[PDB]
Amino acid sequence: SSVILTNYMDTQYYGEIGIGTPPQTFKVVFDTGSSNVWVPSSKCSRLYTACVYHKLFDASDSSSYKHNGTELTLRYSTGTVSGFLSQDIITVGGITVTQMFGEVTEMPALPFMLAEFDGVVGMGFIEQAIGRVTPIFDNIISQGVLKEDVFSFYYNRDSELGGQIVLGGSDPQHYEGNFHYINLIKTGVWQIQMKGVSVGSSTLLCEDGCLALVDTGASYISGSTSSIEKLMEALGAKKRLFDYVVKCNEGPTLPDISFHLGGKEYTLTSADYVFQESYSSKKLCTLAIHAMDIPPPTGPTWALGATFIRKFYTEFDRRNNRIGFALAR
Ligand SMILES: CCc1nc(N)nc(N)c1-c1ccc2ccc[n+](CCCOC)c2c1
Repeated sequence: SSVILTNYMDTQYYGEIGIGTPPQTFKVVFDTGSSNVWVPSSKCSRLYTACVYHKLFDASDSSSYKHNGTELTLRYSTGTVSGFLSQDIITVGGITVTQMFGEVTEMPALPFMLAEFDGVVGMGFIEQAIGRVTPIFDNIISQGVLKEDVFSFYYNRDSELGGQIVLGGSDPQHYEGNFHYINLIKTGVWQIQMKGVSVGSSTLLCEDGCLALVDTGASYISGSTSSIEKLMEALGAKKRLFDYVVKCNEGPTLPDISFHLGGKEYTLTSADYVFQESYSSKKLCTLAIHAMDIPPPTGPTWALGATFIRKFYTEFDRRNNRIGFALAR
Protein backbone atom coordinates (compact mmCIF):
# COMPACT_ATOMS: atom_id res chain seq x y z
CA SER A 1 0.00 0.00 0.00
CA SER A 2 1.16 3.48 -0.89
CA VAL A 3 0.04 6.98 0.09
CA ILE A 4 0.37 10.01 -2.16
CA LEU A 5 1.77 13.08 -0.42
CA THR A 6 1.44 16.80 -1.15
CA ASN A 7 4.54 18.99 -0.97
CA TYR A 8 3.99 22.40 0.58
CA MET A 9 6.92 24.81 0.06
CA ASP A 10 9.47 22.01 0.50
CA THR A 11 8.89 22.31 4.27
CA GLN A 12 5.73 20.29 4.88
CA TYR A 13 4.85 16.87 3.40
CA TYR A 14 1.50 15.24 4.08
CA GLY A 15 -1.05 12.77 2.78
CA GLU A 16 -4.62 11.93 3.70
CA ILE A 17 -6.26 9.43 6.02
CA GLY A 18 -9.86 8.75 6.94
CA ILE A 19 -11.09 8.45 10.52
CA GLY A 20 -14.43 7.09 11.74
CA THR A 21 -17.66 6.07 10.02
CA PRO A 22 -18.35 7.63 7.68
CA PRO A 23 -14.69 8.58 7.15
CA GLN A 24 -13.63 12.07 8.23
CA THR A 25 -10.71 13.19 6.05
CA PHE A 26 -7.50 14.70 7.46
CA LYS A 27 -4.19 15.93 6.06
CA VAL A 28 -1.40 14.38 8.12
CA VAL A 29 2.39 14.27 8.24
CA PHE A 30 3.84 10.74 8.46
CA ASP A 31 6.48 11.39 11.06
CA THR A 32 9.23 8.92 11.96
CA GLY A 33 10.21 11.36 14.68
CA SER A 34 7.16 10.68 16.88
CA SER A 35 4.94 7.69 17.71
CA ASN A 36 1.39 8.94 18.34
CA VAL A 37 -1.51 9.64 16.01
CA TRP A 38 -3.56 12.84 16.45
CA VAL A 39 -5.90 15.22 14.64
CA PRO A 40 -7.61 18.44 15.80
CA SER A 41 -10.78 17.83 17.79
CA SER A 42 -14.26 19.30 17.48
CA LYS A 43 -13.96 19.80 21.24
CA CYS A 44 -11.13 22.25 20.60
CA SER A 45 -12.18 25.73 21.73
CA ARG A 46 -12.54 28.07 18.78
CA LEU A 47 -10.50 30.59 20.78
CA TYR A 48 -7.69 28.43 19.35
CA THR A 49 -7.61 30.00 15.90
CA ALA A 50 -5.65 26.97 14.65
CA CYS A 51 -8.81 24.94 15.26
CA VAL A 52 -10.88 27.35 13.22
CA TYR A 53 -8.50 26.79 10.26
CA HIS A 54 -8.22 22.98 10.27
CA LYS A 55 -10.38 19.90 9.88
CA LEU A 56 -11.81 18.86 13.27
CA PHE A 57 -12.67 15.26 14.16
CA ASP A 58 -16.17 15.09 15.57
CA ALA A 59 -16.72 11.87 17.51
CA SER A 60 -20.49 12.49 17.56
CA ASP A 61 -20.61 11.85 13.80
CA SER A 62 -18.76 8.51 13.87
CA SER A 63 -20.67 5.33 14.68
CA SER A 64 -17.43 3.34 15.02
CA TYR A 65 -16.03 5.67 17.69
CA LYS A 66 -14.92 4.26 21.04
CA HIS A 67 -14.43 6.62 23.98
CA ASN A 68 -11.33 6.54 26.18
CA GLY A 69 -10.65 10.06 27.43
CA THR A 70 -7.14 9.77 28.80
CA GLU A 71 -5.37 13.09 28.55
CA LEU A 72 -2.06 13.44 26.78
CA THR A 73 0.36 16.08 25.67
CA LEU A 74 2.60 15.75 22.64
CA ARG A 75 5.81 17.77 22.59
CA TYR A 76 7.58 18.42 19.31
CA SER A 77 10.71 20.53 18.84
CA THR A 78 8.73 23.39 17.29
CA GLY A 79 5.50 23.20 19.25
CA THR A 80 3.07 21.39 21.51
CA VAL A 81 -0.43 19.94 21.38
CA SER A 82 -2.68 18.64 24.12
CA GLY A 83 -5.94 16.69 24.26
CA PHE A 84 -7.35 13.22 24.95
CA LEU A 85 -7.27 9.68 23.57
CA SER A 86 -10.00 8.16 21.46
CA GLN A 87 -10.34 5.06 19.30
CA ASP A 88 -11.79 4.64 15.80
CA ILE A 89 -11.19 3.06 12.42
CA ILE A 90 -8.46 4.74 10.42
CA THR A 91 -8.00 4.34 6.69
CA VAL A 92 -4.46 4.64 5.31
CA GLY A 93 -3.76 3.90 1.66
CA GLY A 94 -6.52 1.32 1.35
CA ILE A 95 -5.60 -0.33 4.65
CA THR A 96 -8.13 -0.12 7.47
CA VAL A 97 -6.98 -0.36 11.07
CA THR A 98 -8.65 0.15 14.41
CA GLN A 99 -6.46 2.76 16.11
CA MET A 100 -6.13 4.81 19.30
CA PHE A 101 -5.32 8.47 18.58
CA GLY A 102 -5.28 11.88 20.16
CA GLU A 103 -8.14 14.33 19.74
CA VAL A 104 -6.35 17.65 20.18
CA THR A 105 -8.20 20.38 22.07
CA GLU A 106 -5.28 22.79 22.56
CA MET A 107 -3.46 23.76 19.37
CA PRO A 108 -1.33 26.96 19.62
CA ALA A 109 -1.65 29.56 16.82
CA LEU A 110 2.14 29.54 16.59
CA PRO A 111 3.07 27.40 14.92
CA PHE A 112 -0.11 25.53 13.98
CA MET A 113 -1.73 28.38 12.07
CA LEU A 114 1.30 27.88 9.81
CA ALA A 115 0.58 24.17 9.27
CA GLU A 116 -0.98 23.12 5.98
CA PHE A 117 -1.70 19.70 7.50
CA ASP A 118 -4.26 19.02 10.23
CA GLY A 119 -2.60 16.26 12.20
CA VAL A 120 0.26 13.81 12.54
CA VAL A 121 0.65 10.07 12.16
CA GLY A 122 3.64 8.90 14.18
CA MET A 123 5.75 6.25 12.47
CA GLY A 124 8.12 5.75 15.41
CA PHE A 125 8.37 2.88 17.90
CA ILE A 126 5.95 2.21 20.75
CA GLU A 127 8.85 2.79 23.14
CA GLN A 128 8.39 6.49 22.35
CA ALA A 129 4.58 6.56 22.33
CA ILE A 130 3.12 8.95 24.86
CA GLY A 131 0.56 7.12 26.97
CA ARG A 132 2.16 3.90 25.72
CA VAL A 133 -0.42 3.80 22.90
CA THR A 134 0.21 1.20 20.17
CA PRO A 135 1.67 2.97 17.07
CA ILE A 136 -0.40 2.69 13.88
CA PHE A 137 2.28 0.81 11.89
CA ASP A 138 2.48 -1.84 14.61
CA ASN A 139 -1.26 -2.30 14.38
CA ILE A 140 -1.08 -2.62 10.59
CA ILE A 141 1.64 -5.23 10.95
CA SER A 142 -0.50 -7.31 13.31
CA GLN A 143 -2.85 -7.78 10.38
CA GLY A 144 -0.26 -9.88 8.59
CA VAL A 145 -0.99 -8.26 5.25
CA LEU A 146 2.08 -6.23 4.31
CA LYS A 147 4.67 -8.10 2.24
CA GLU A 148 7.46 -6.66 4.40
CA ASP A 149 7.94 -5.19 7.87
CA VAL A 150 9.08 -1.89 6.39
CA PHE A 151 7.93 1.45 5.04
CA SER A 152 9.68 3.91 2.72
CA PHE A 153 9.62 7.65 2.04
CA TYR A 154 10.03 9.65 -1.14
CA TYR A 155 9.94 13.47 -0.82
CA ASN A 156 9.99 15.29 -4.14
CA ARG A 157 11.36 18.75 -4.75
CA ASP A 158 8.59 21.37 -5.08
CA SER A 159 7.03 21.85 -8.52
CA GLU A 160 4.01 22.78 -10.66
CA LEU A 161 3.68 14.29 -7.06
CA GLY A 162 4.74 15.99 -3.84
CA GLY A 163 5.87 12.74 -2.24
CA GLN A 164 5.10 9.07 -1.56
CA ILE A 165 5.08 6.75 1.42
CA VAL A 166 5.01 3.01 0.80
CA LEU A 167 3.73 0.69 3.50
CA GLY A 168 5.32 -2.76 3.26
CA GLY A 169 8.08 -2.03 0.76
CA SER A 170 9.86 0.40 -1.55
CA ASP A 171 8.97 1.83 -4.94
CA PRO A 172 11.85 1.18 -7.44
CA GLN A 173 10.35 4.00 -9.49
CA HIS A 174 11.73 6.57 -7.05
CA TYR A 175 15.36 5.58 -6.48
CA GLU A 176 18.36 4.23 -8.35
CA GLY A 177 21.36 2.14 -7.40
CA ASN A 178 20.84 -0.05 -4.37
CA PHE A 179 20.21 0.81 -0.76
CA HIS A 180 22.97 1.13 1.81
CA TYR A 181 21.93 0.26 5.31
CA ILE A 182 22.90 1.44 8.74
CA ASN A 183 21.73 -0.32 11.89
CA LEU A 184 19.89 1.62 14.58
CA ILE A 185 21.80 2.52 17.73
CA LYS A 186 18.87 0.71 19.31
CA THR A 187 15.30 -0.30 18.46
CA GLY A 188 12.71 2.15 19.78
CA VAL A 189 14.16 5.16 17.93
CA TRP A 190 14.82 5.81 14.23
CA GLN A 191 18.29 7.04 15.17
CA ILE A 192 21.66 5.98 13.83
CA GLN A 193 25.34 6.55 14.44
CA MET A 194 26.90 9.31 12.35
CA LYS A 195 30.64 8.96 11.89
CA GLY A 196 31.23 12.52 10.75
CA VAL A 197 30.15 15.74 9.10
CA SER A 198 32.23 17.66 6.57
CA VAL A 199 31.91 21.04 4.88
CA GLY A 200 33.99 21.12 1.73
CA SER A 201 37.24 19.20 2.20
CA SER A 202 37.59 19.01 5.99
CA THR A 203 35.66 16.85 8.44
CA LEU A 204 35.54 19.81 10.81
CA LEU A 205 32.42 18.45 12.54
CA CYS A 206 31.16 15.36 14.38
CA GLU A 207 34.62 13.83 14.68
CA ASP A 208 34.65 10.93 17.15
CA GLY A 209 31.10 10.31 15.93
CA CYS A 210 27.64 11.65 16.79
CA LEU A 211 23.92 10.81 16.56
CA ALA A 212 21.54 11.17 13.61
CA LEU A 213 17.76 11.15 13.95
CA VAL A 214 16.23 10.29 10.56
CA ASP A 215 13.08 12.37 10.89
CA THR A 216 10.40 12.48 8.16
CA GLY A 217 8.41 14.92 10.31
CA ALA A 218 11.22 17.49 10.34
CA SER A 219 11.55 20.13 7.60
CA TYR A 220 15.31 20.51 7.70
CA ILE A 221 18.62 18.99 8.68
CA SER A 222 19.41 20.17 12.20
CA GLY A 223 22.34 20.05 14.61
CA SER A 224 23.14 21.40 18.08
CA THR A 225 23.49 25.19 18.30
CA SER A 226 27.19 24.56 18.85
CA SER A 227 27.58 22.35 15.78
CA ILE A 228 25.53 24.69 13.59
CA GLU A 229 27.37 27.85 14.68
CA LYS A 230 30.51 26.09 13.48
CA LEU A 231 29.01 24.77 10.25
CA MET A 232 27.45 28.13 9.44
CA GLU A 233 30.54 30.23 10.07
CA ALA A 234 32.26 27.94 7.58
CA LEU A 235 29.52 28.80 5.11
CA GLY A 236 29.79 32.45 6.07
CA ALA A 237 26.12 32.32 6.97
CA LYS A 238 24.51 35.04 9.09
CA LYS A 239 22.34 33.86 11.98
CA ARG A 240 18.78 35.08 12.40
CA LEU A 241 16.07 34.42 14.97
CA PHE A 242 14.75 31.23 13.38
CA ASP A 243 17.19 30.52 10.54
CA TYR A 244 20.51 31.26 8.86
CA VAL A 245 20.78 33.22 5.65
CA VAL A 246 23.33 34.05 3.00
CA LYS A 247 23.36 36.77 0.36
CA CYS A 248 21.28 35.15 -2.40
CA ASN A 249 24.07 35.73 -4.93
CA GLU A 250 26.28 33.63 -2.68
CA GLY A 251 24.03 30.59 -2.65
CA PRO A 252 25.47 28.87 -5.78
CA THR A 253 29.04 29.31 -4.50
CA LEU A 254 28.47 27.57 -1.15
CA PRO A 255 30.45 24.32 -0.63
CA ASP A 256 29.18 20.74 -0.40
CA ILE A 257 28.17 19.24 2.93
CA SER A 258 28.60 15.54 3.52
CA PHE A 259 27.26 13.27 6.21
CA HIS A 260 29.25 10.13 6.90
CA LEU A 261 26.63 7.45 7.51
CA GLY A 262 27.44 3.76 7.90
CA GLY A 263 30.54 3.85 5.74
CA LYS A 264 29.21 5.96 2.85
CA GLU A 265 29.37 9.68 2.10
CA TYR A 266 25.97 11.32 1.58
CA THR A 267 26.69 14.67 -0.03
CA LEU A 268 24.44 17.69 -0.47
CA THR A 269 25.09 20.52 -2.92
CA SER A 270 24.33 24.18 -2.24
CA ALA A 271 21.37 23.62 -4.56
CA ASP A 272 20.31 20.89 -2.13
CA TYR A 273 20.35 23.07 1.00
CA VAL A 274 19.72 26.70 0.07
CA PHE A 275 16.33 28.10 -0.89
CA GLN A 276 17.63 29.87 -3.97
CA GLU A 277 14.62 32.11 -4.63
CA SER A 278 16.80 34.77 -6.24
CA TYR A 279 20.38 35.56 -7.24
CA SER A 280 20.19 39.17 -6.07
CA SER A 281 23.00 40.31 -3.77
CA LYS A 282 20.43 42.68 -2.26
CA LYS A 283 18.27 39.81 -0.97
CA LEU A 284 18.79 37.19 1.72
CA CYS A 285 18.30 33.49 1.01
CA THR A 286 17.51 31.02 3.80
CA LEU A 287 19.26 27.69 4.31
CA ALA A 288 17.38 24.41 4.76
CA ILE A 289 19.63 23.64 7.75
CA HIS A 290 18.85 24.79 11.28
CA ALA A 291 20.19 24.71 14.82
CA MET A 292 17.89 22.54 16.92
CA ASP A 293 18.95 21.48 20.40
CA ILE A 294 17.25 18.14 20.99
CA PRO A 295 17.16 17.07 24.68
CA PRO A 296 17.87 13.64 26.25
CA PRO A 297 17.37 10.87 26.06
CA THR A 298 17.08 11.22 22.27
CA GLY A 299 19.42 14.20 22.03
CA PRO A 300 21.83 15.86 21.72
CA THR A 301 21.50 14.55 18.16
CA TRP A 302 21.56 15.81 14.59
CA ALA A 303 18.28 15.44 12.73
CA LEU A 304 18.04 14.43 9.08
CA GLY A 305 14.73 15.76 7.79
CA ALA A 306 13.12 16.66 4.49
CA THR A 307 16.26 18.43 3.26
CA PHE A 308 18.15 15.09 3.36
CA ILE A 309 15.27 12.80 2.40
CA ARG A 310 14.65 14.85 -0.75
CA LYS A 311 17.99 13.65 -2.09
CA PHE A 312 17.95 10.18 -0.55
CA TYR A 313 14.98 7.84 -0.78
CA THR A 314 14.62 6.31 2.67
CA GLU A 315 13.47 2.88 3.79
CA PHE A 316 12.63 2.25 7.43
CA ASP A 317 13.21 -1.43 8.13
CA ARG A 318 11.37 -2.52 11.28
CA ARG A 319 12.16 -6.22 10.93
CA ASN A 320 15.92 -5.69 10.84
CA ASN A 321 16.00 -2.48 12.90
CA ARG A 322 17.89 -0.61 10.19
CA ILE A 323 17.52 2.33 7.86
CA GLY A 324 18.31 2.25 4.17
CA PHE A 325 19.19 5.13 1.87
CA ALA A 326 19.34 5.20 -1.91
CA LEU A 327 19.63 7.93 -4.55
CA ALA A 328 16.16 9.42 -4.93
CA ARG A 329 14.76 9.37 -8.45
C1 LIG B 1 4.88 16.42 12.08
C2 LIG B 1 5.02 16.73 13.57
C3 LIG B 1 6.46 17.02 13.94
N1 LIG B 1 7.26 15.93 14.06
C4 LIG B 1 8.55 16.07 14.37
N2 LIG B 1 9.27 14.94 14.46
N3 LIG B 1 9.14 17.27 14.59
C5 LIG B 1 8.36 18.37 14.48
N4 LIG B 1 8.97 19.55 14.72
C6 LIG B 1 6.98 18.33 14.12
C7 LIG B 1 6.23 19.57 13.76
C8 LIG B 1 5.32 20.25 14.62
C9 LIG B 1 4.66 21.42 14.16
C10 LIG B 1 4.87 21.94 12.85
C11 LIG B 1 4.13 23.19 12.43
C12 LIG B 1 4.38 23.71 11.00
C13 LIG B 1 5.38 22.94 10.11
N5 LIG B 1 6.04 21.73 10.66
C14 LIG B 1 7.00 21.06 9.72
C15 LIG B 1 6.27 19.88 9.05
C16 LIG B 1 7.13 18.78 8.41
O1 LIG B 1 6.65 18.09 7.27
C17 LIG B 1 7.60 17.11 6.83
C18 LIG B 1 5.79 21.25 11.97
C19 LIG B 1 6.43 20.09 12.48
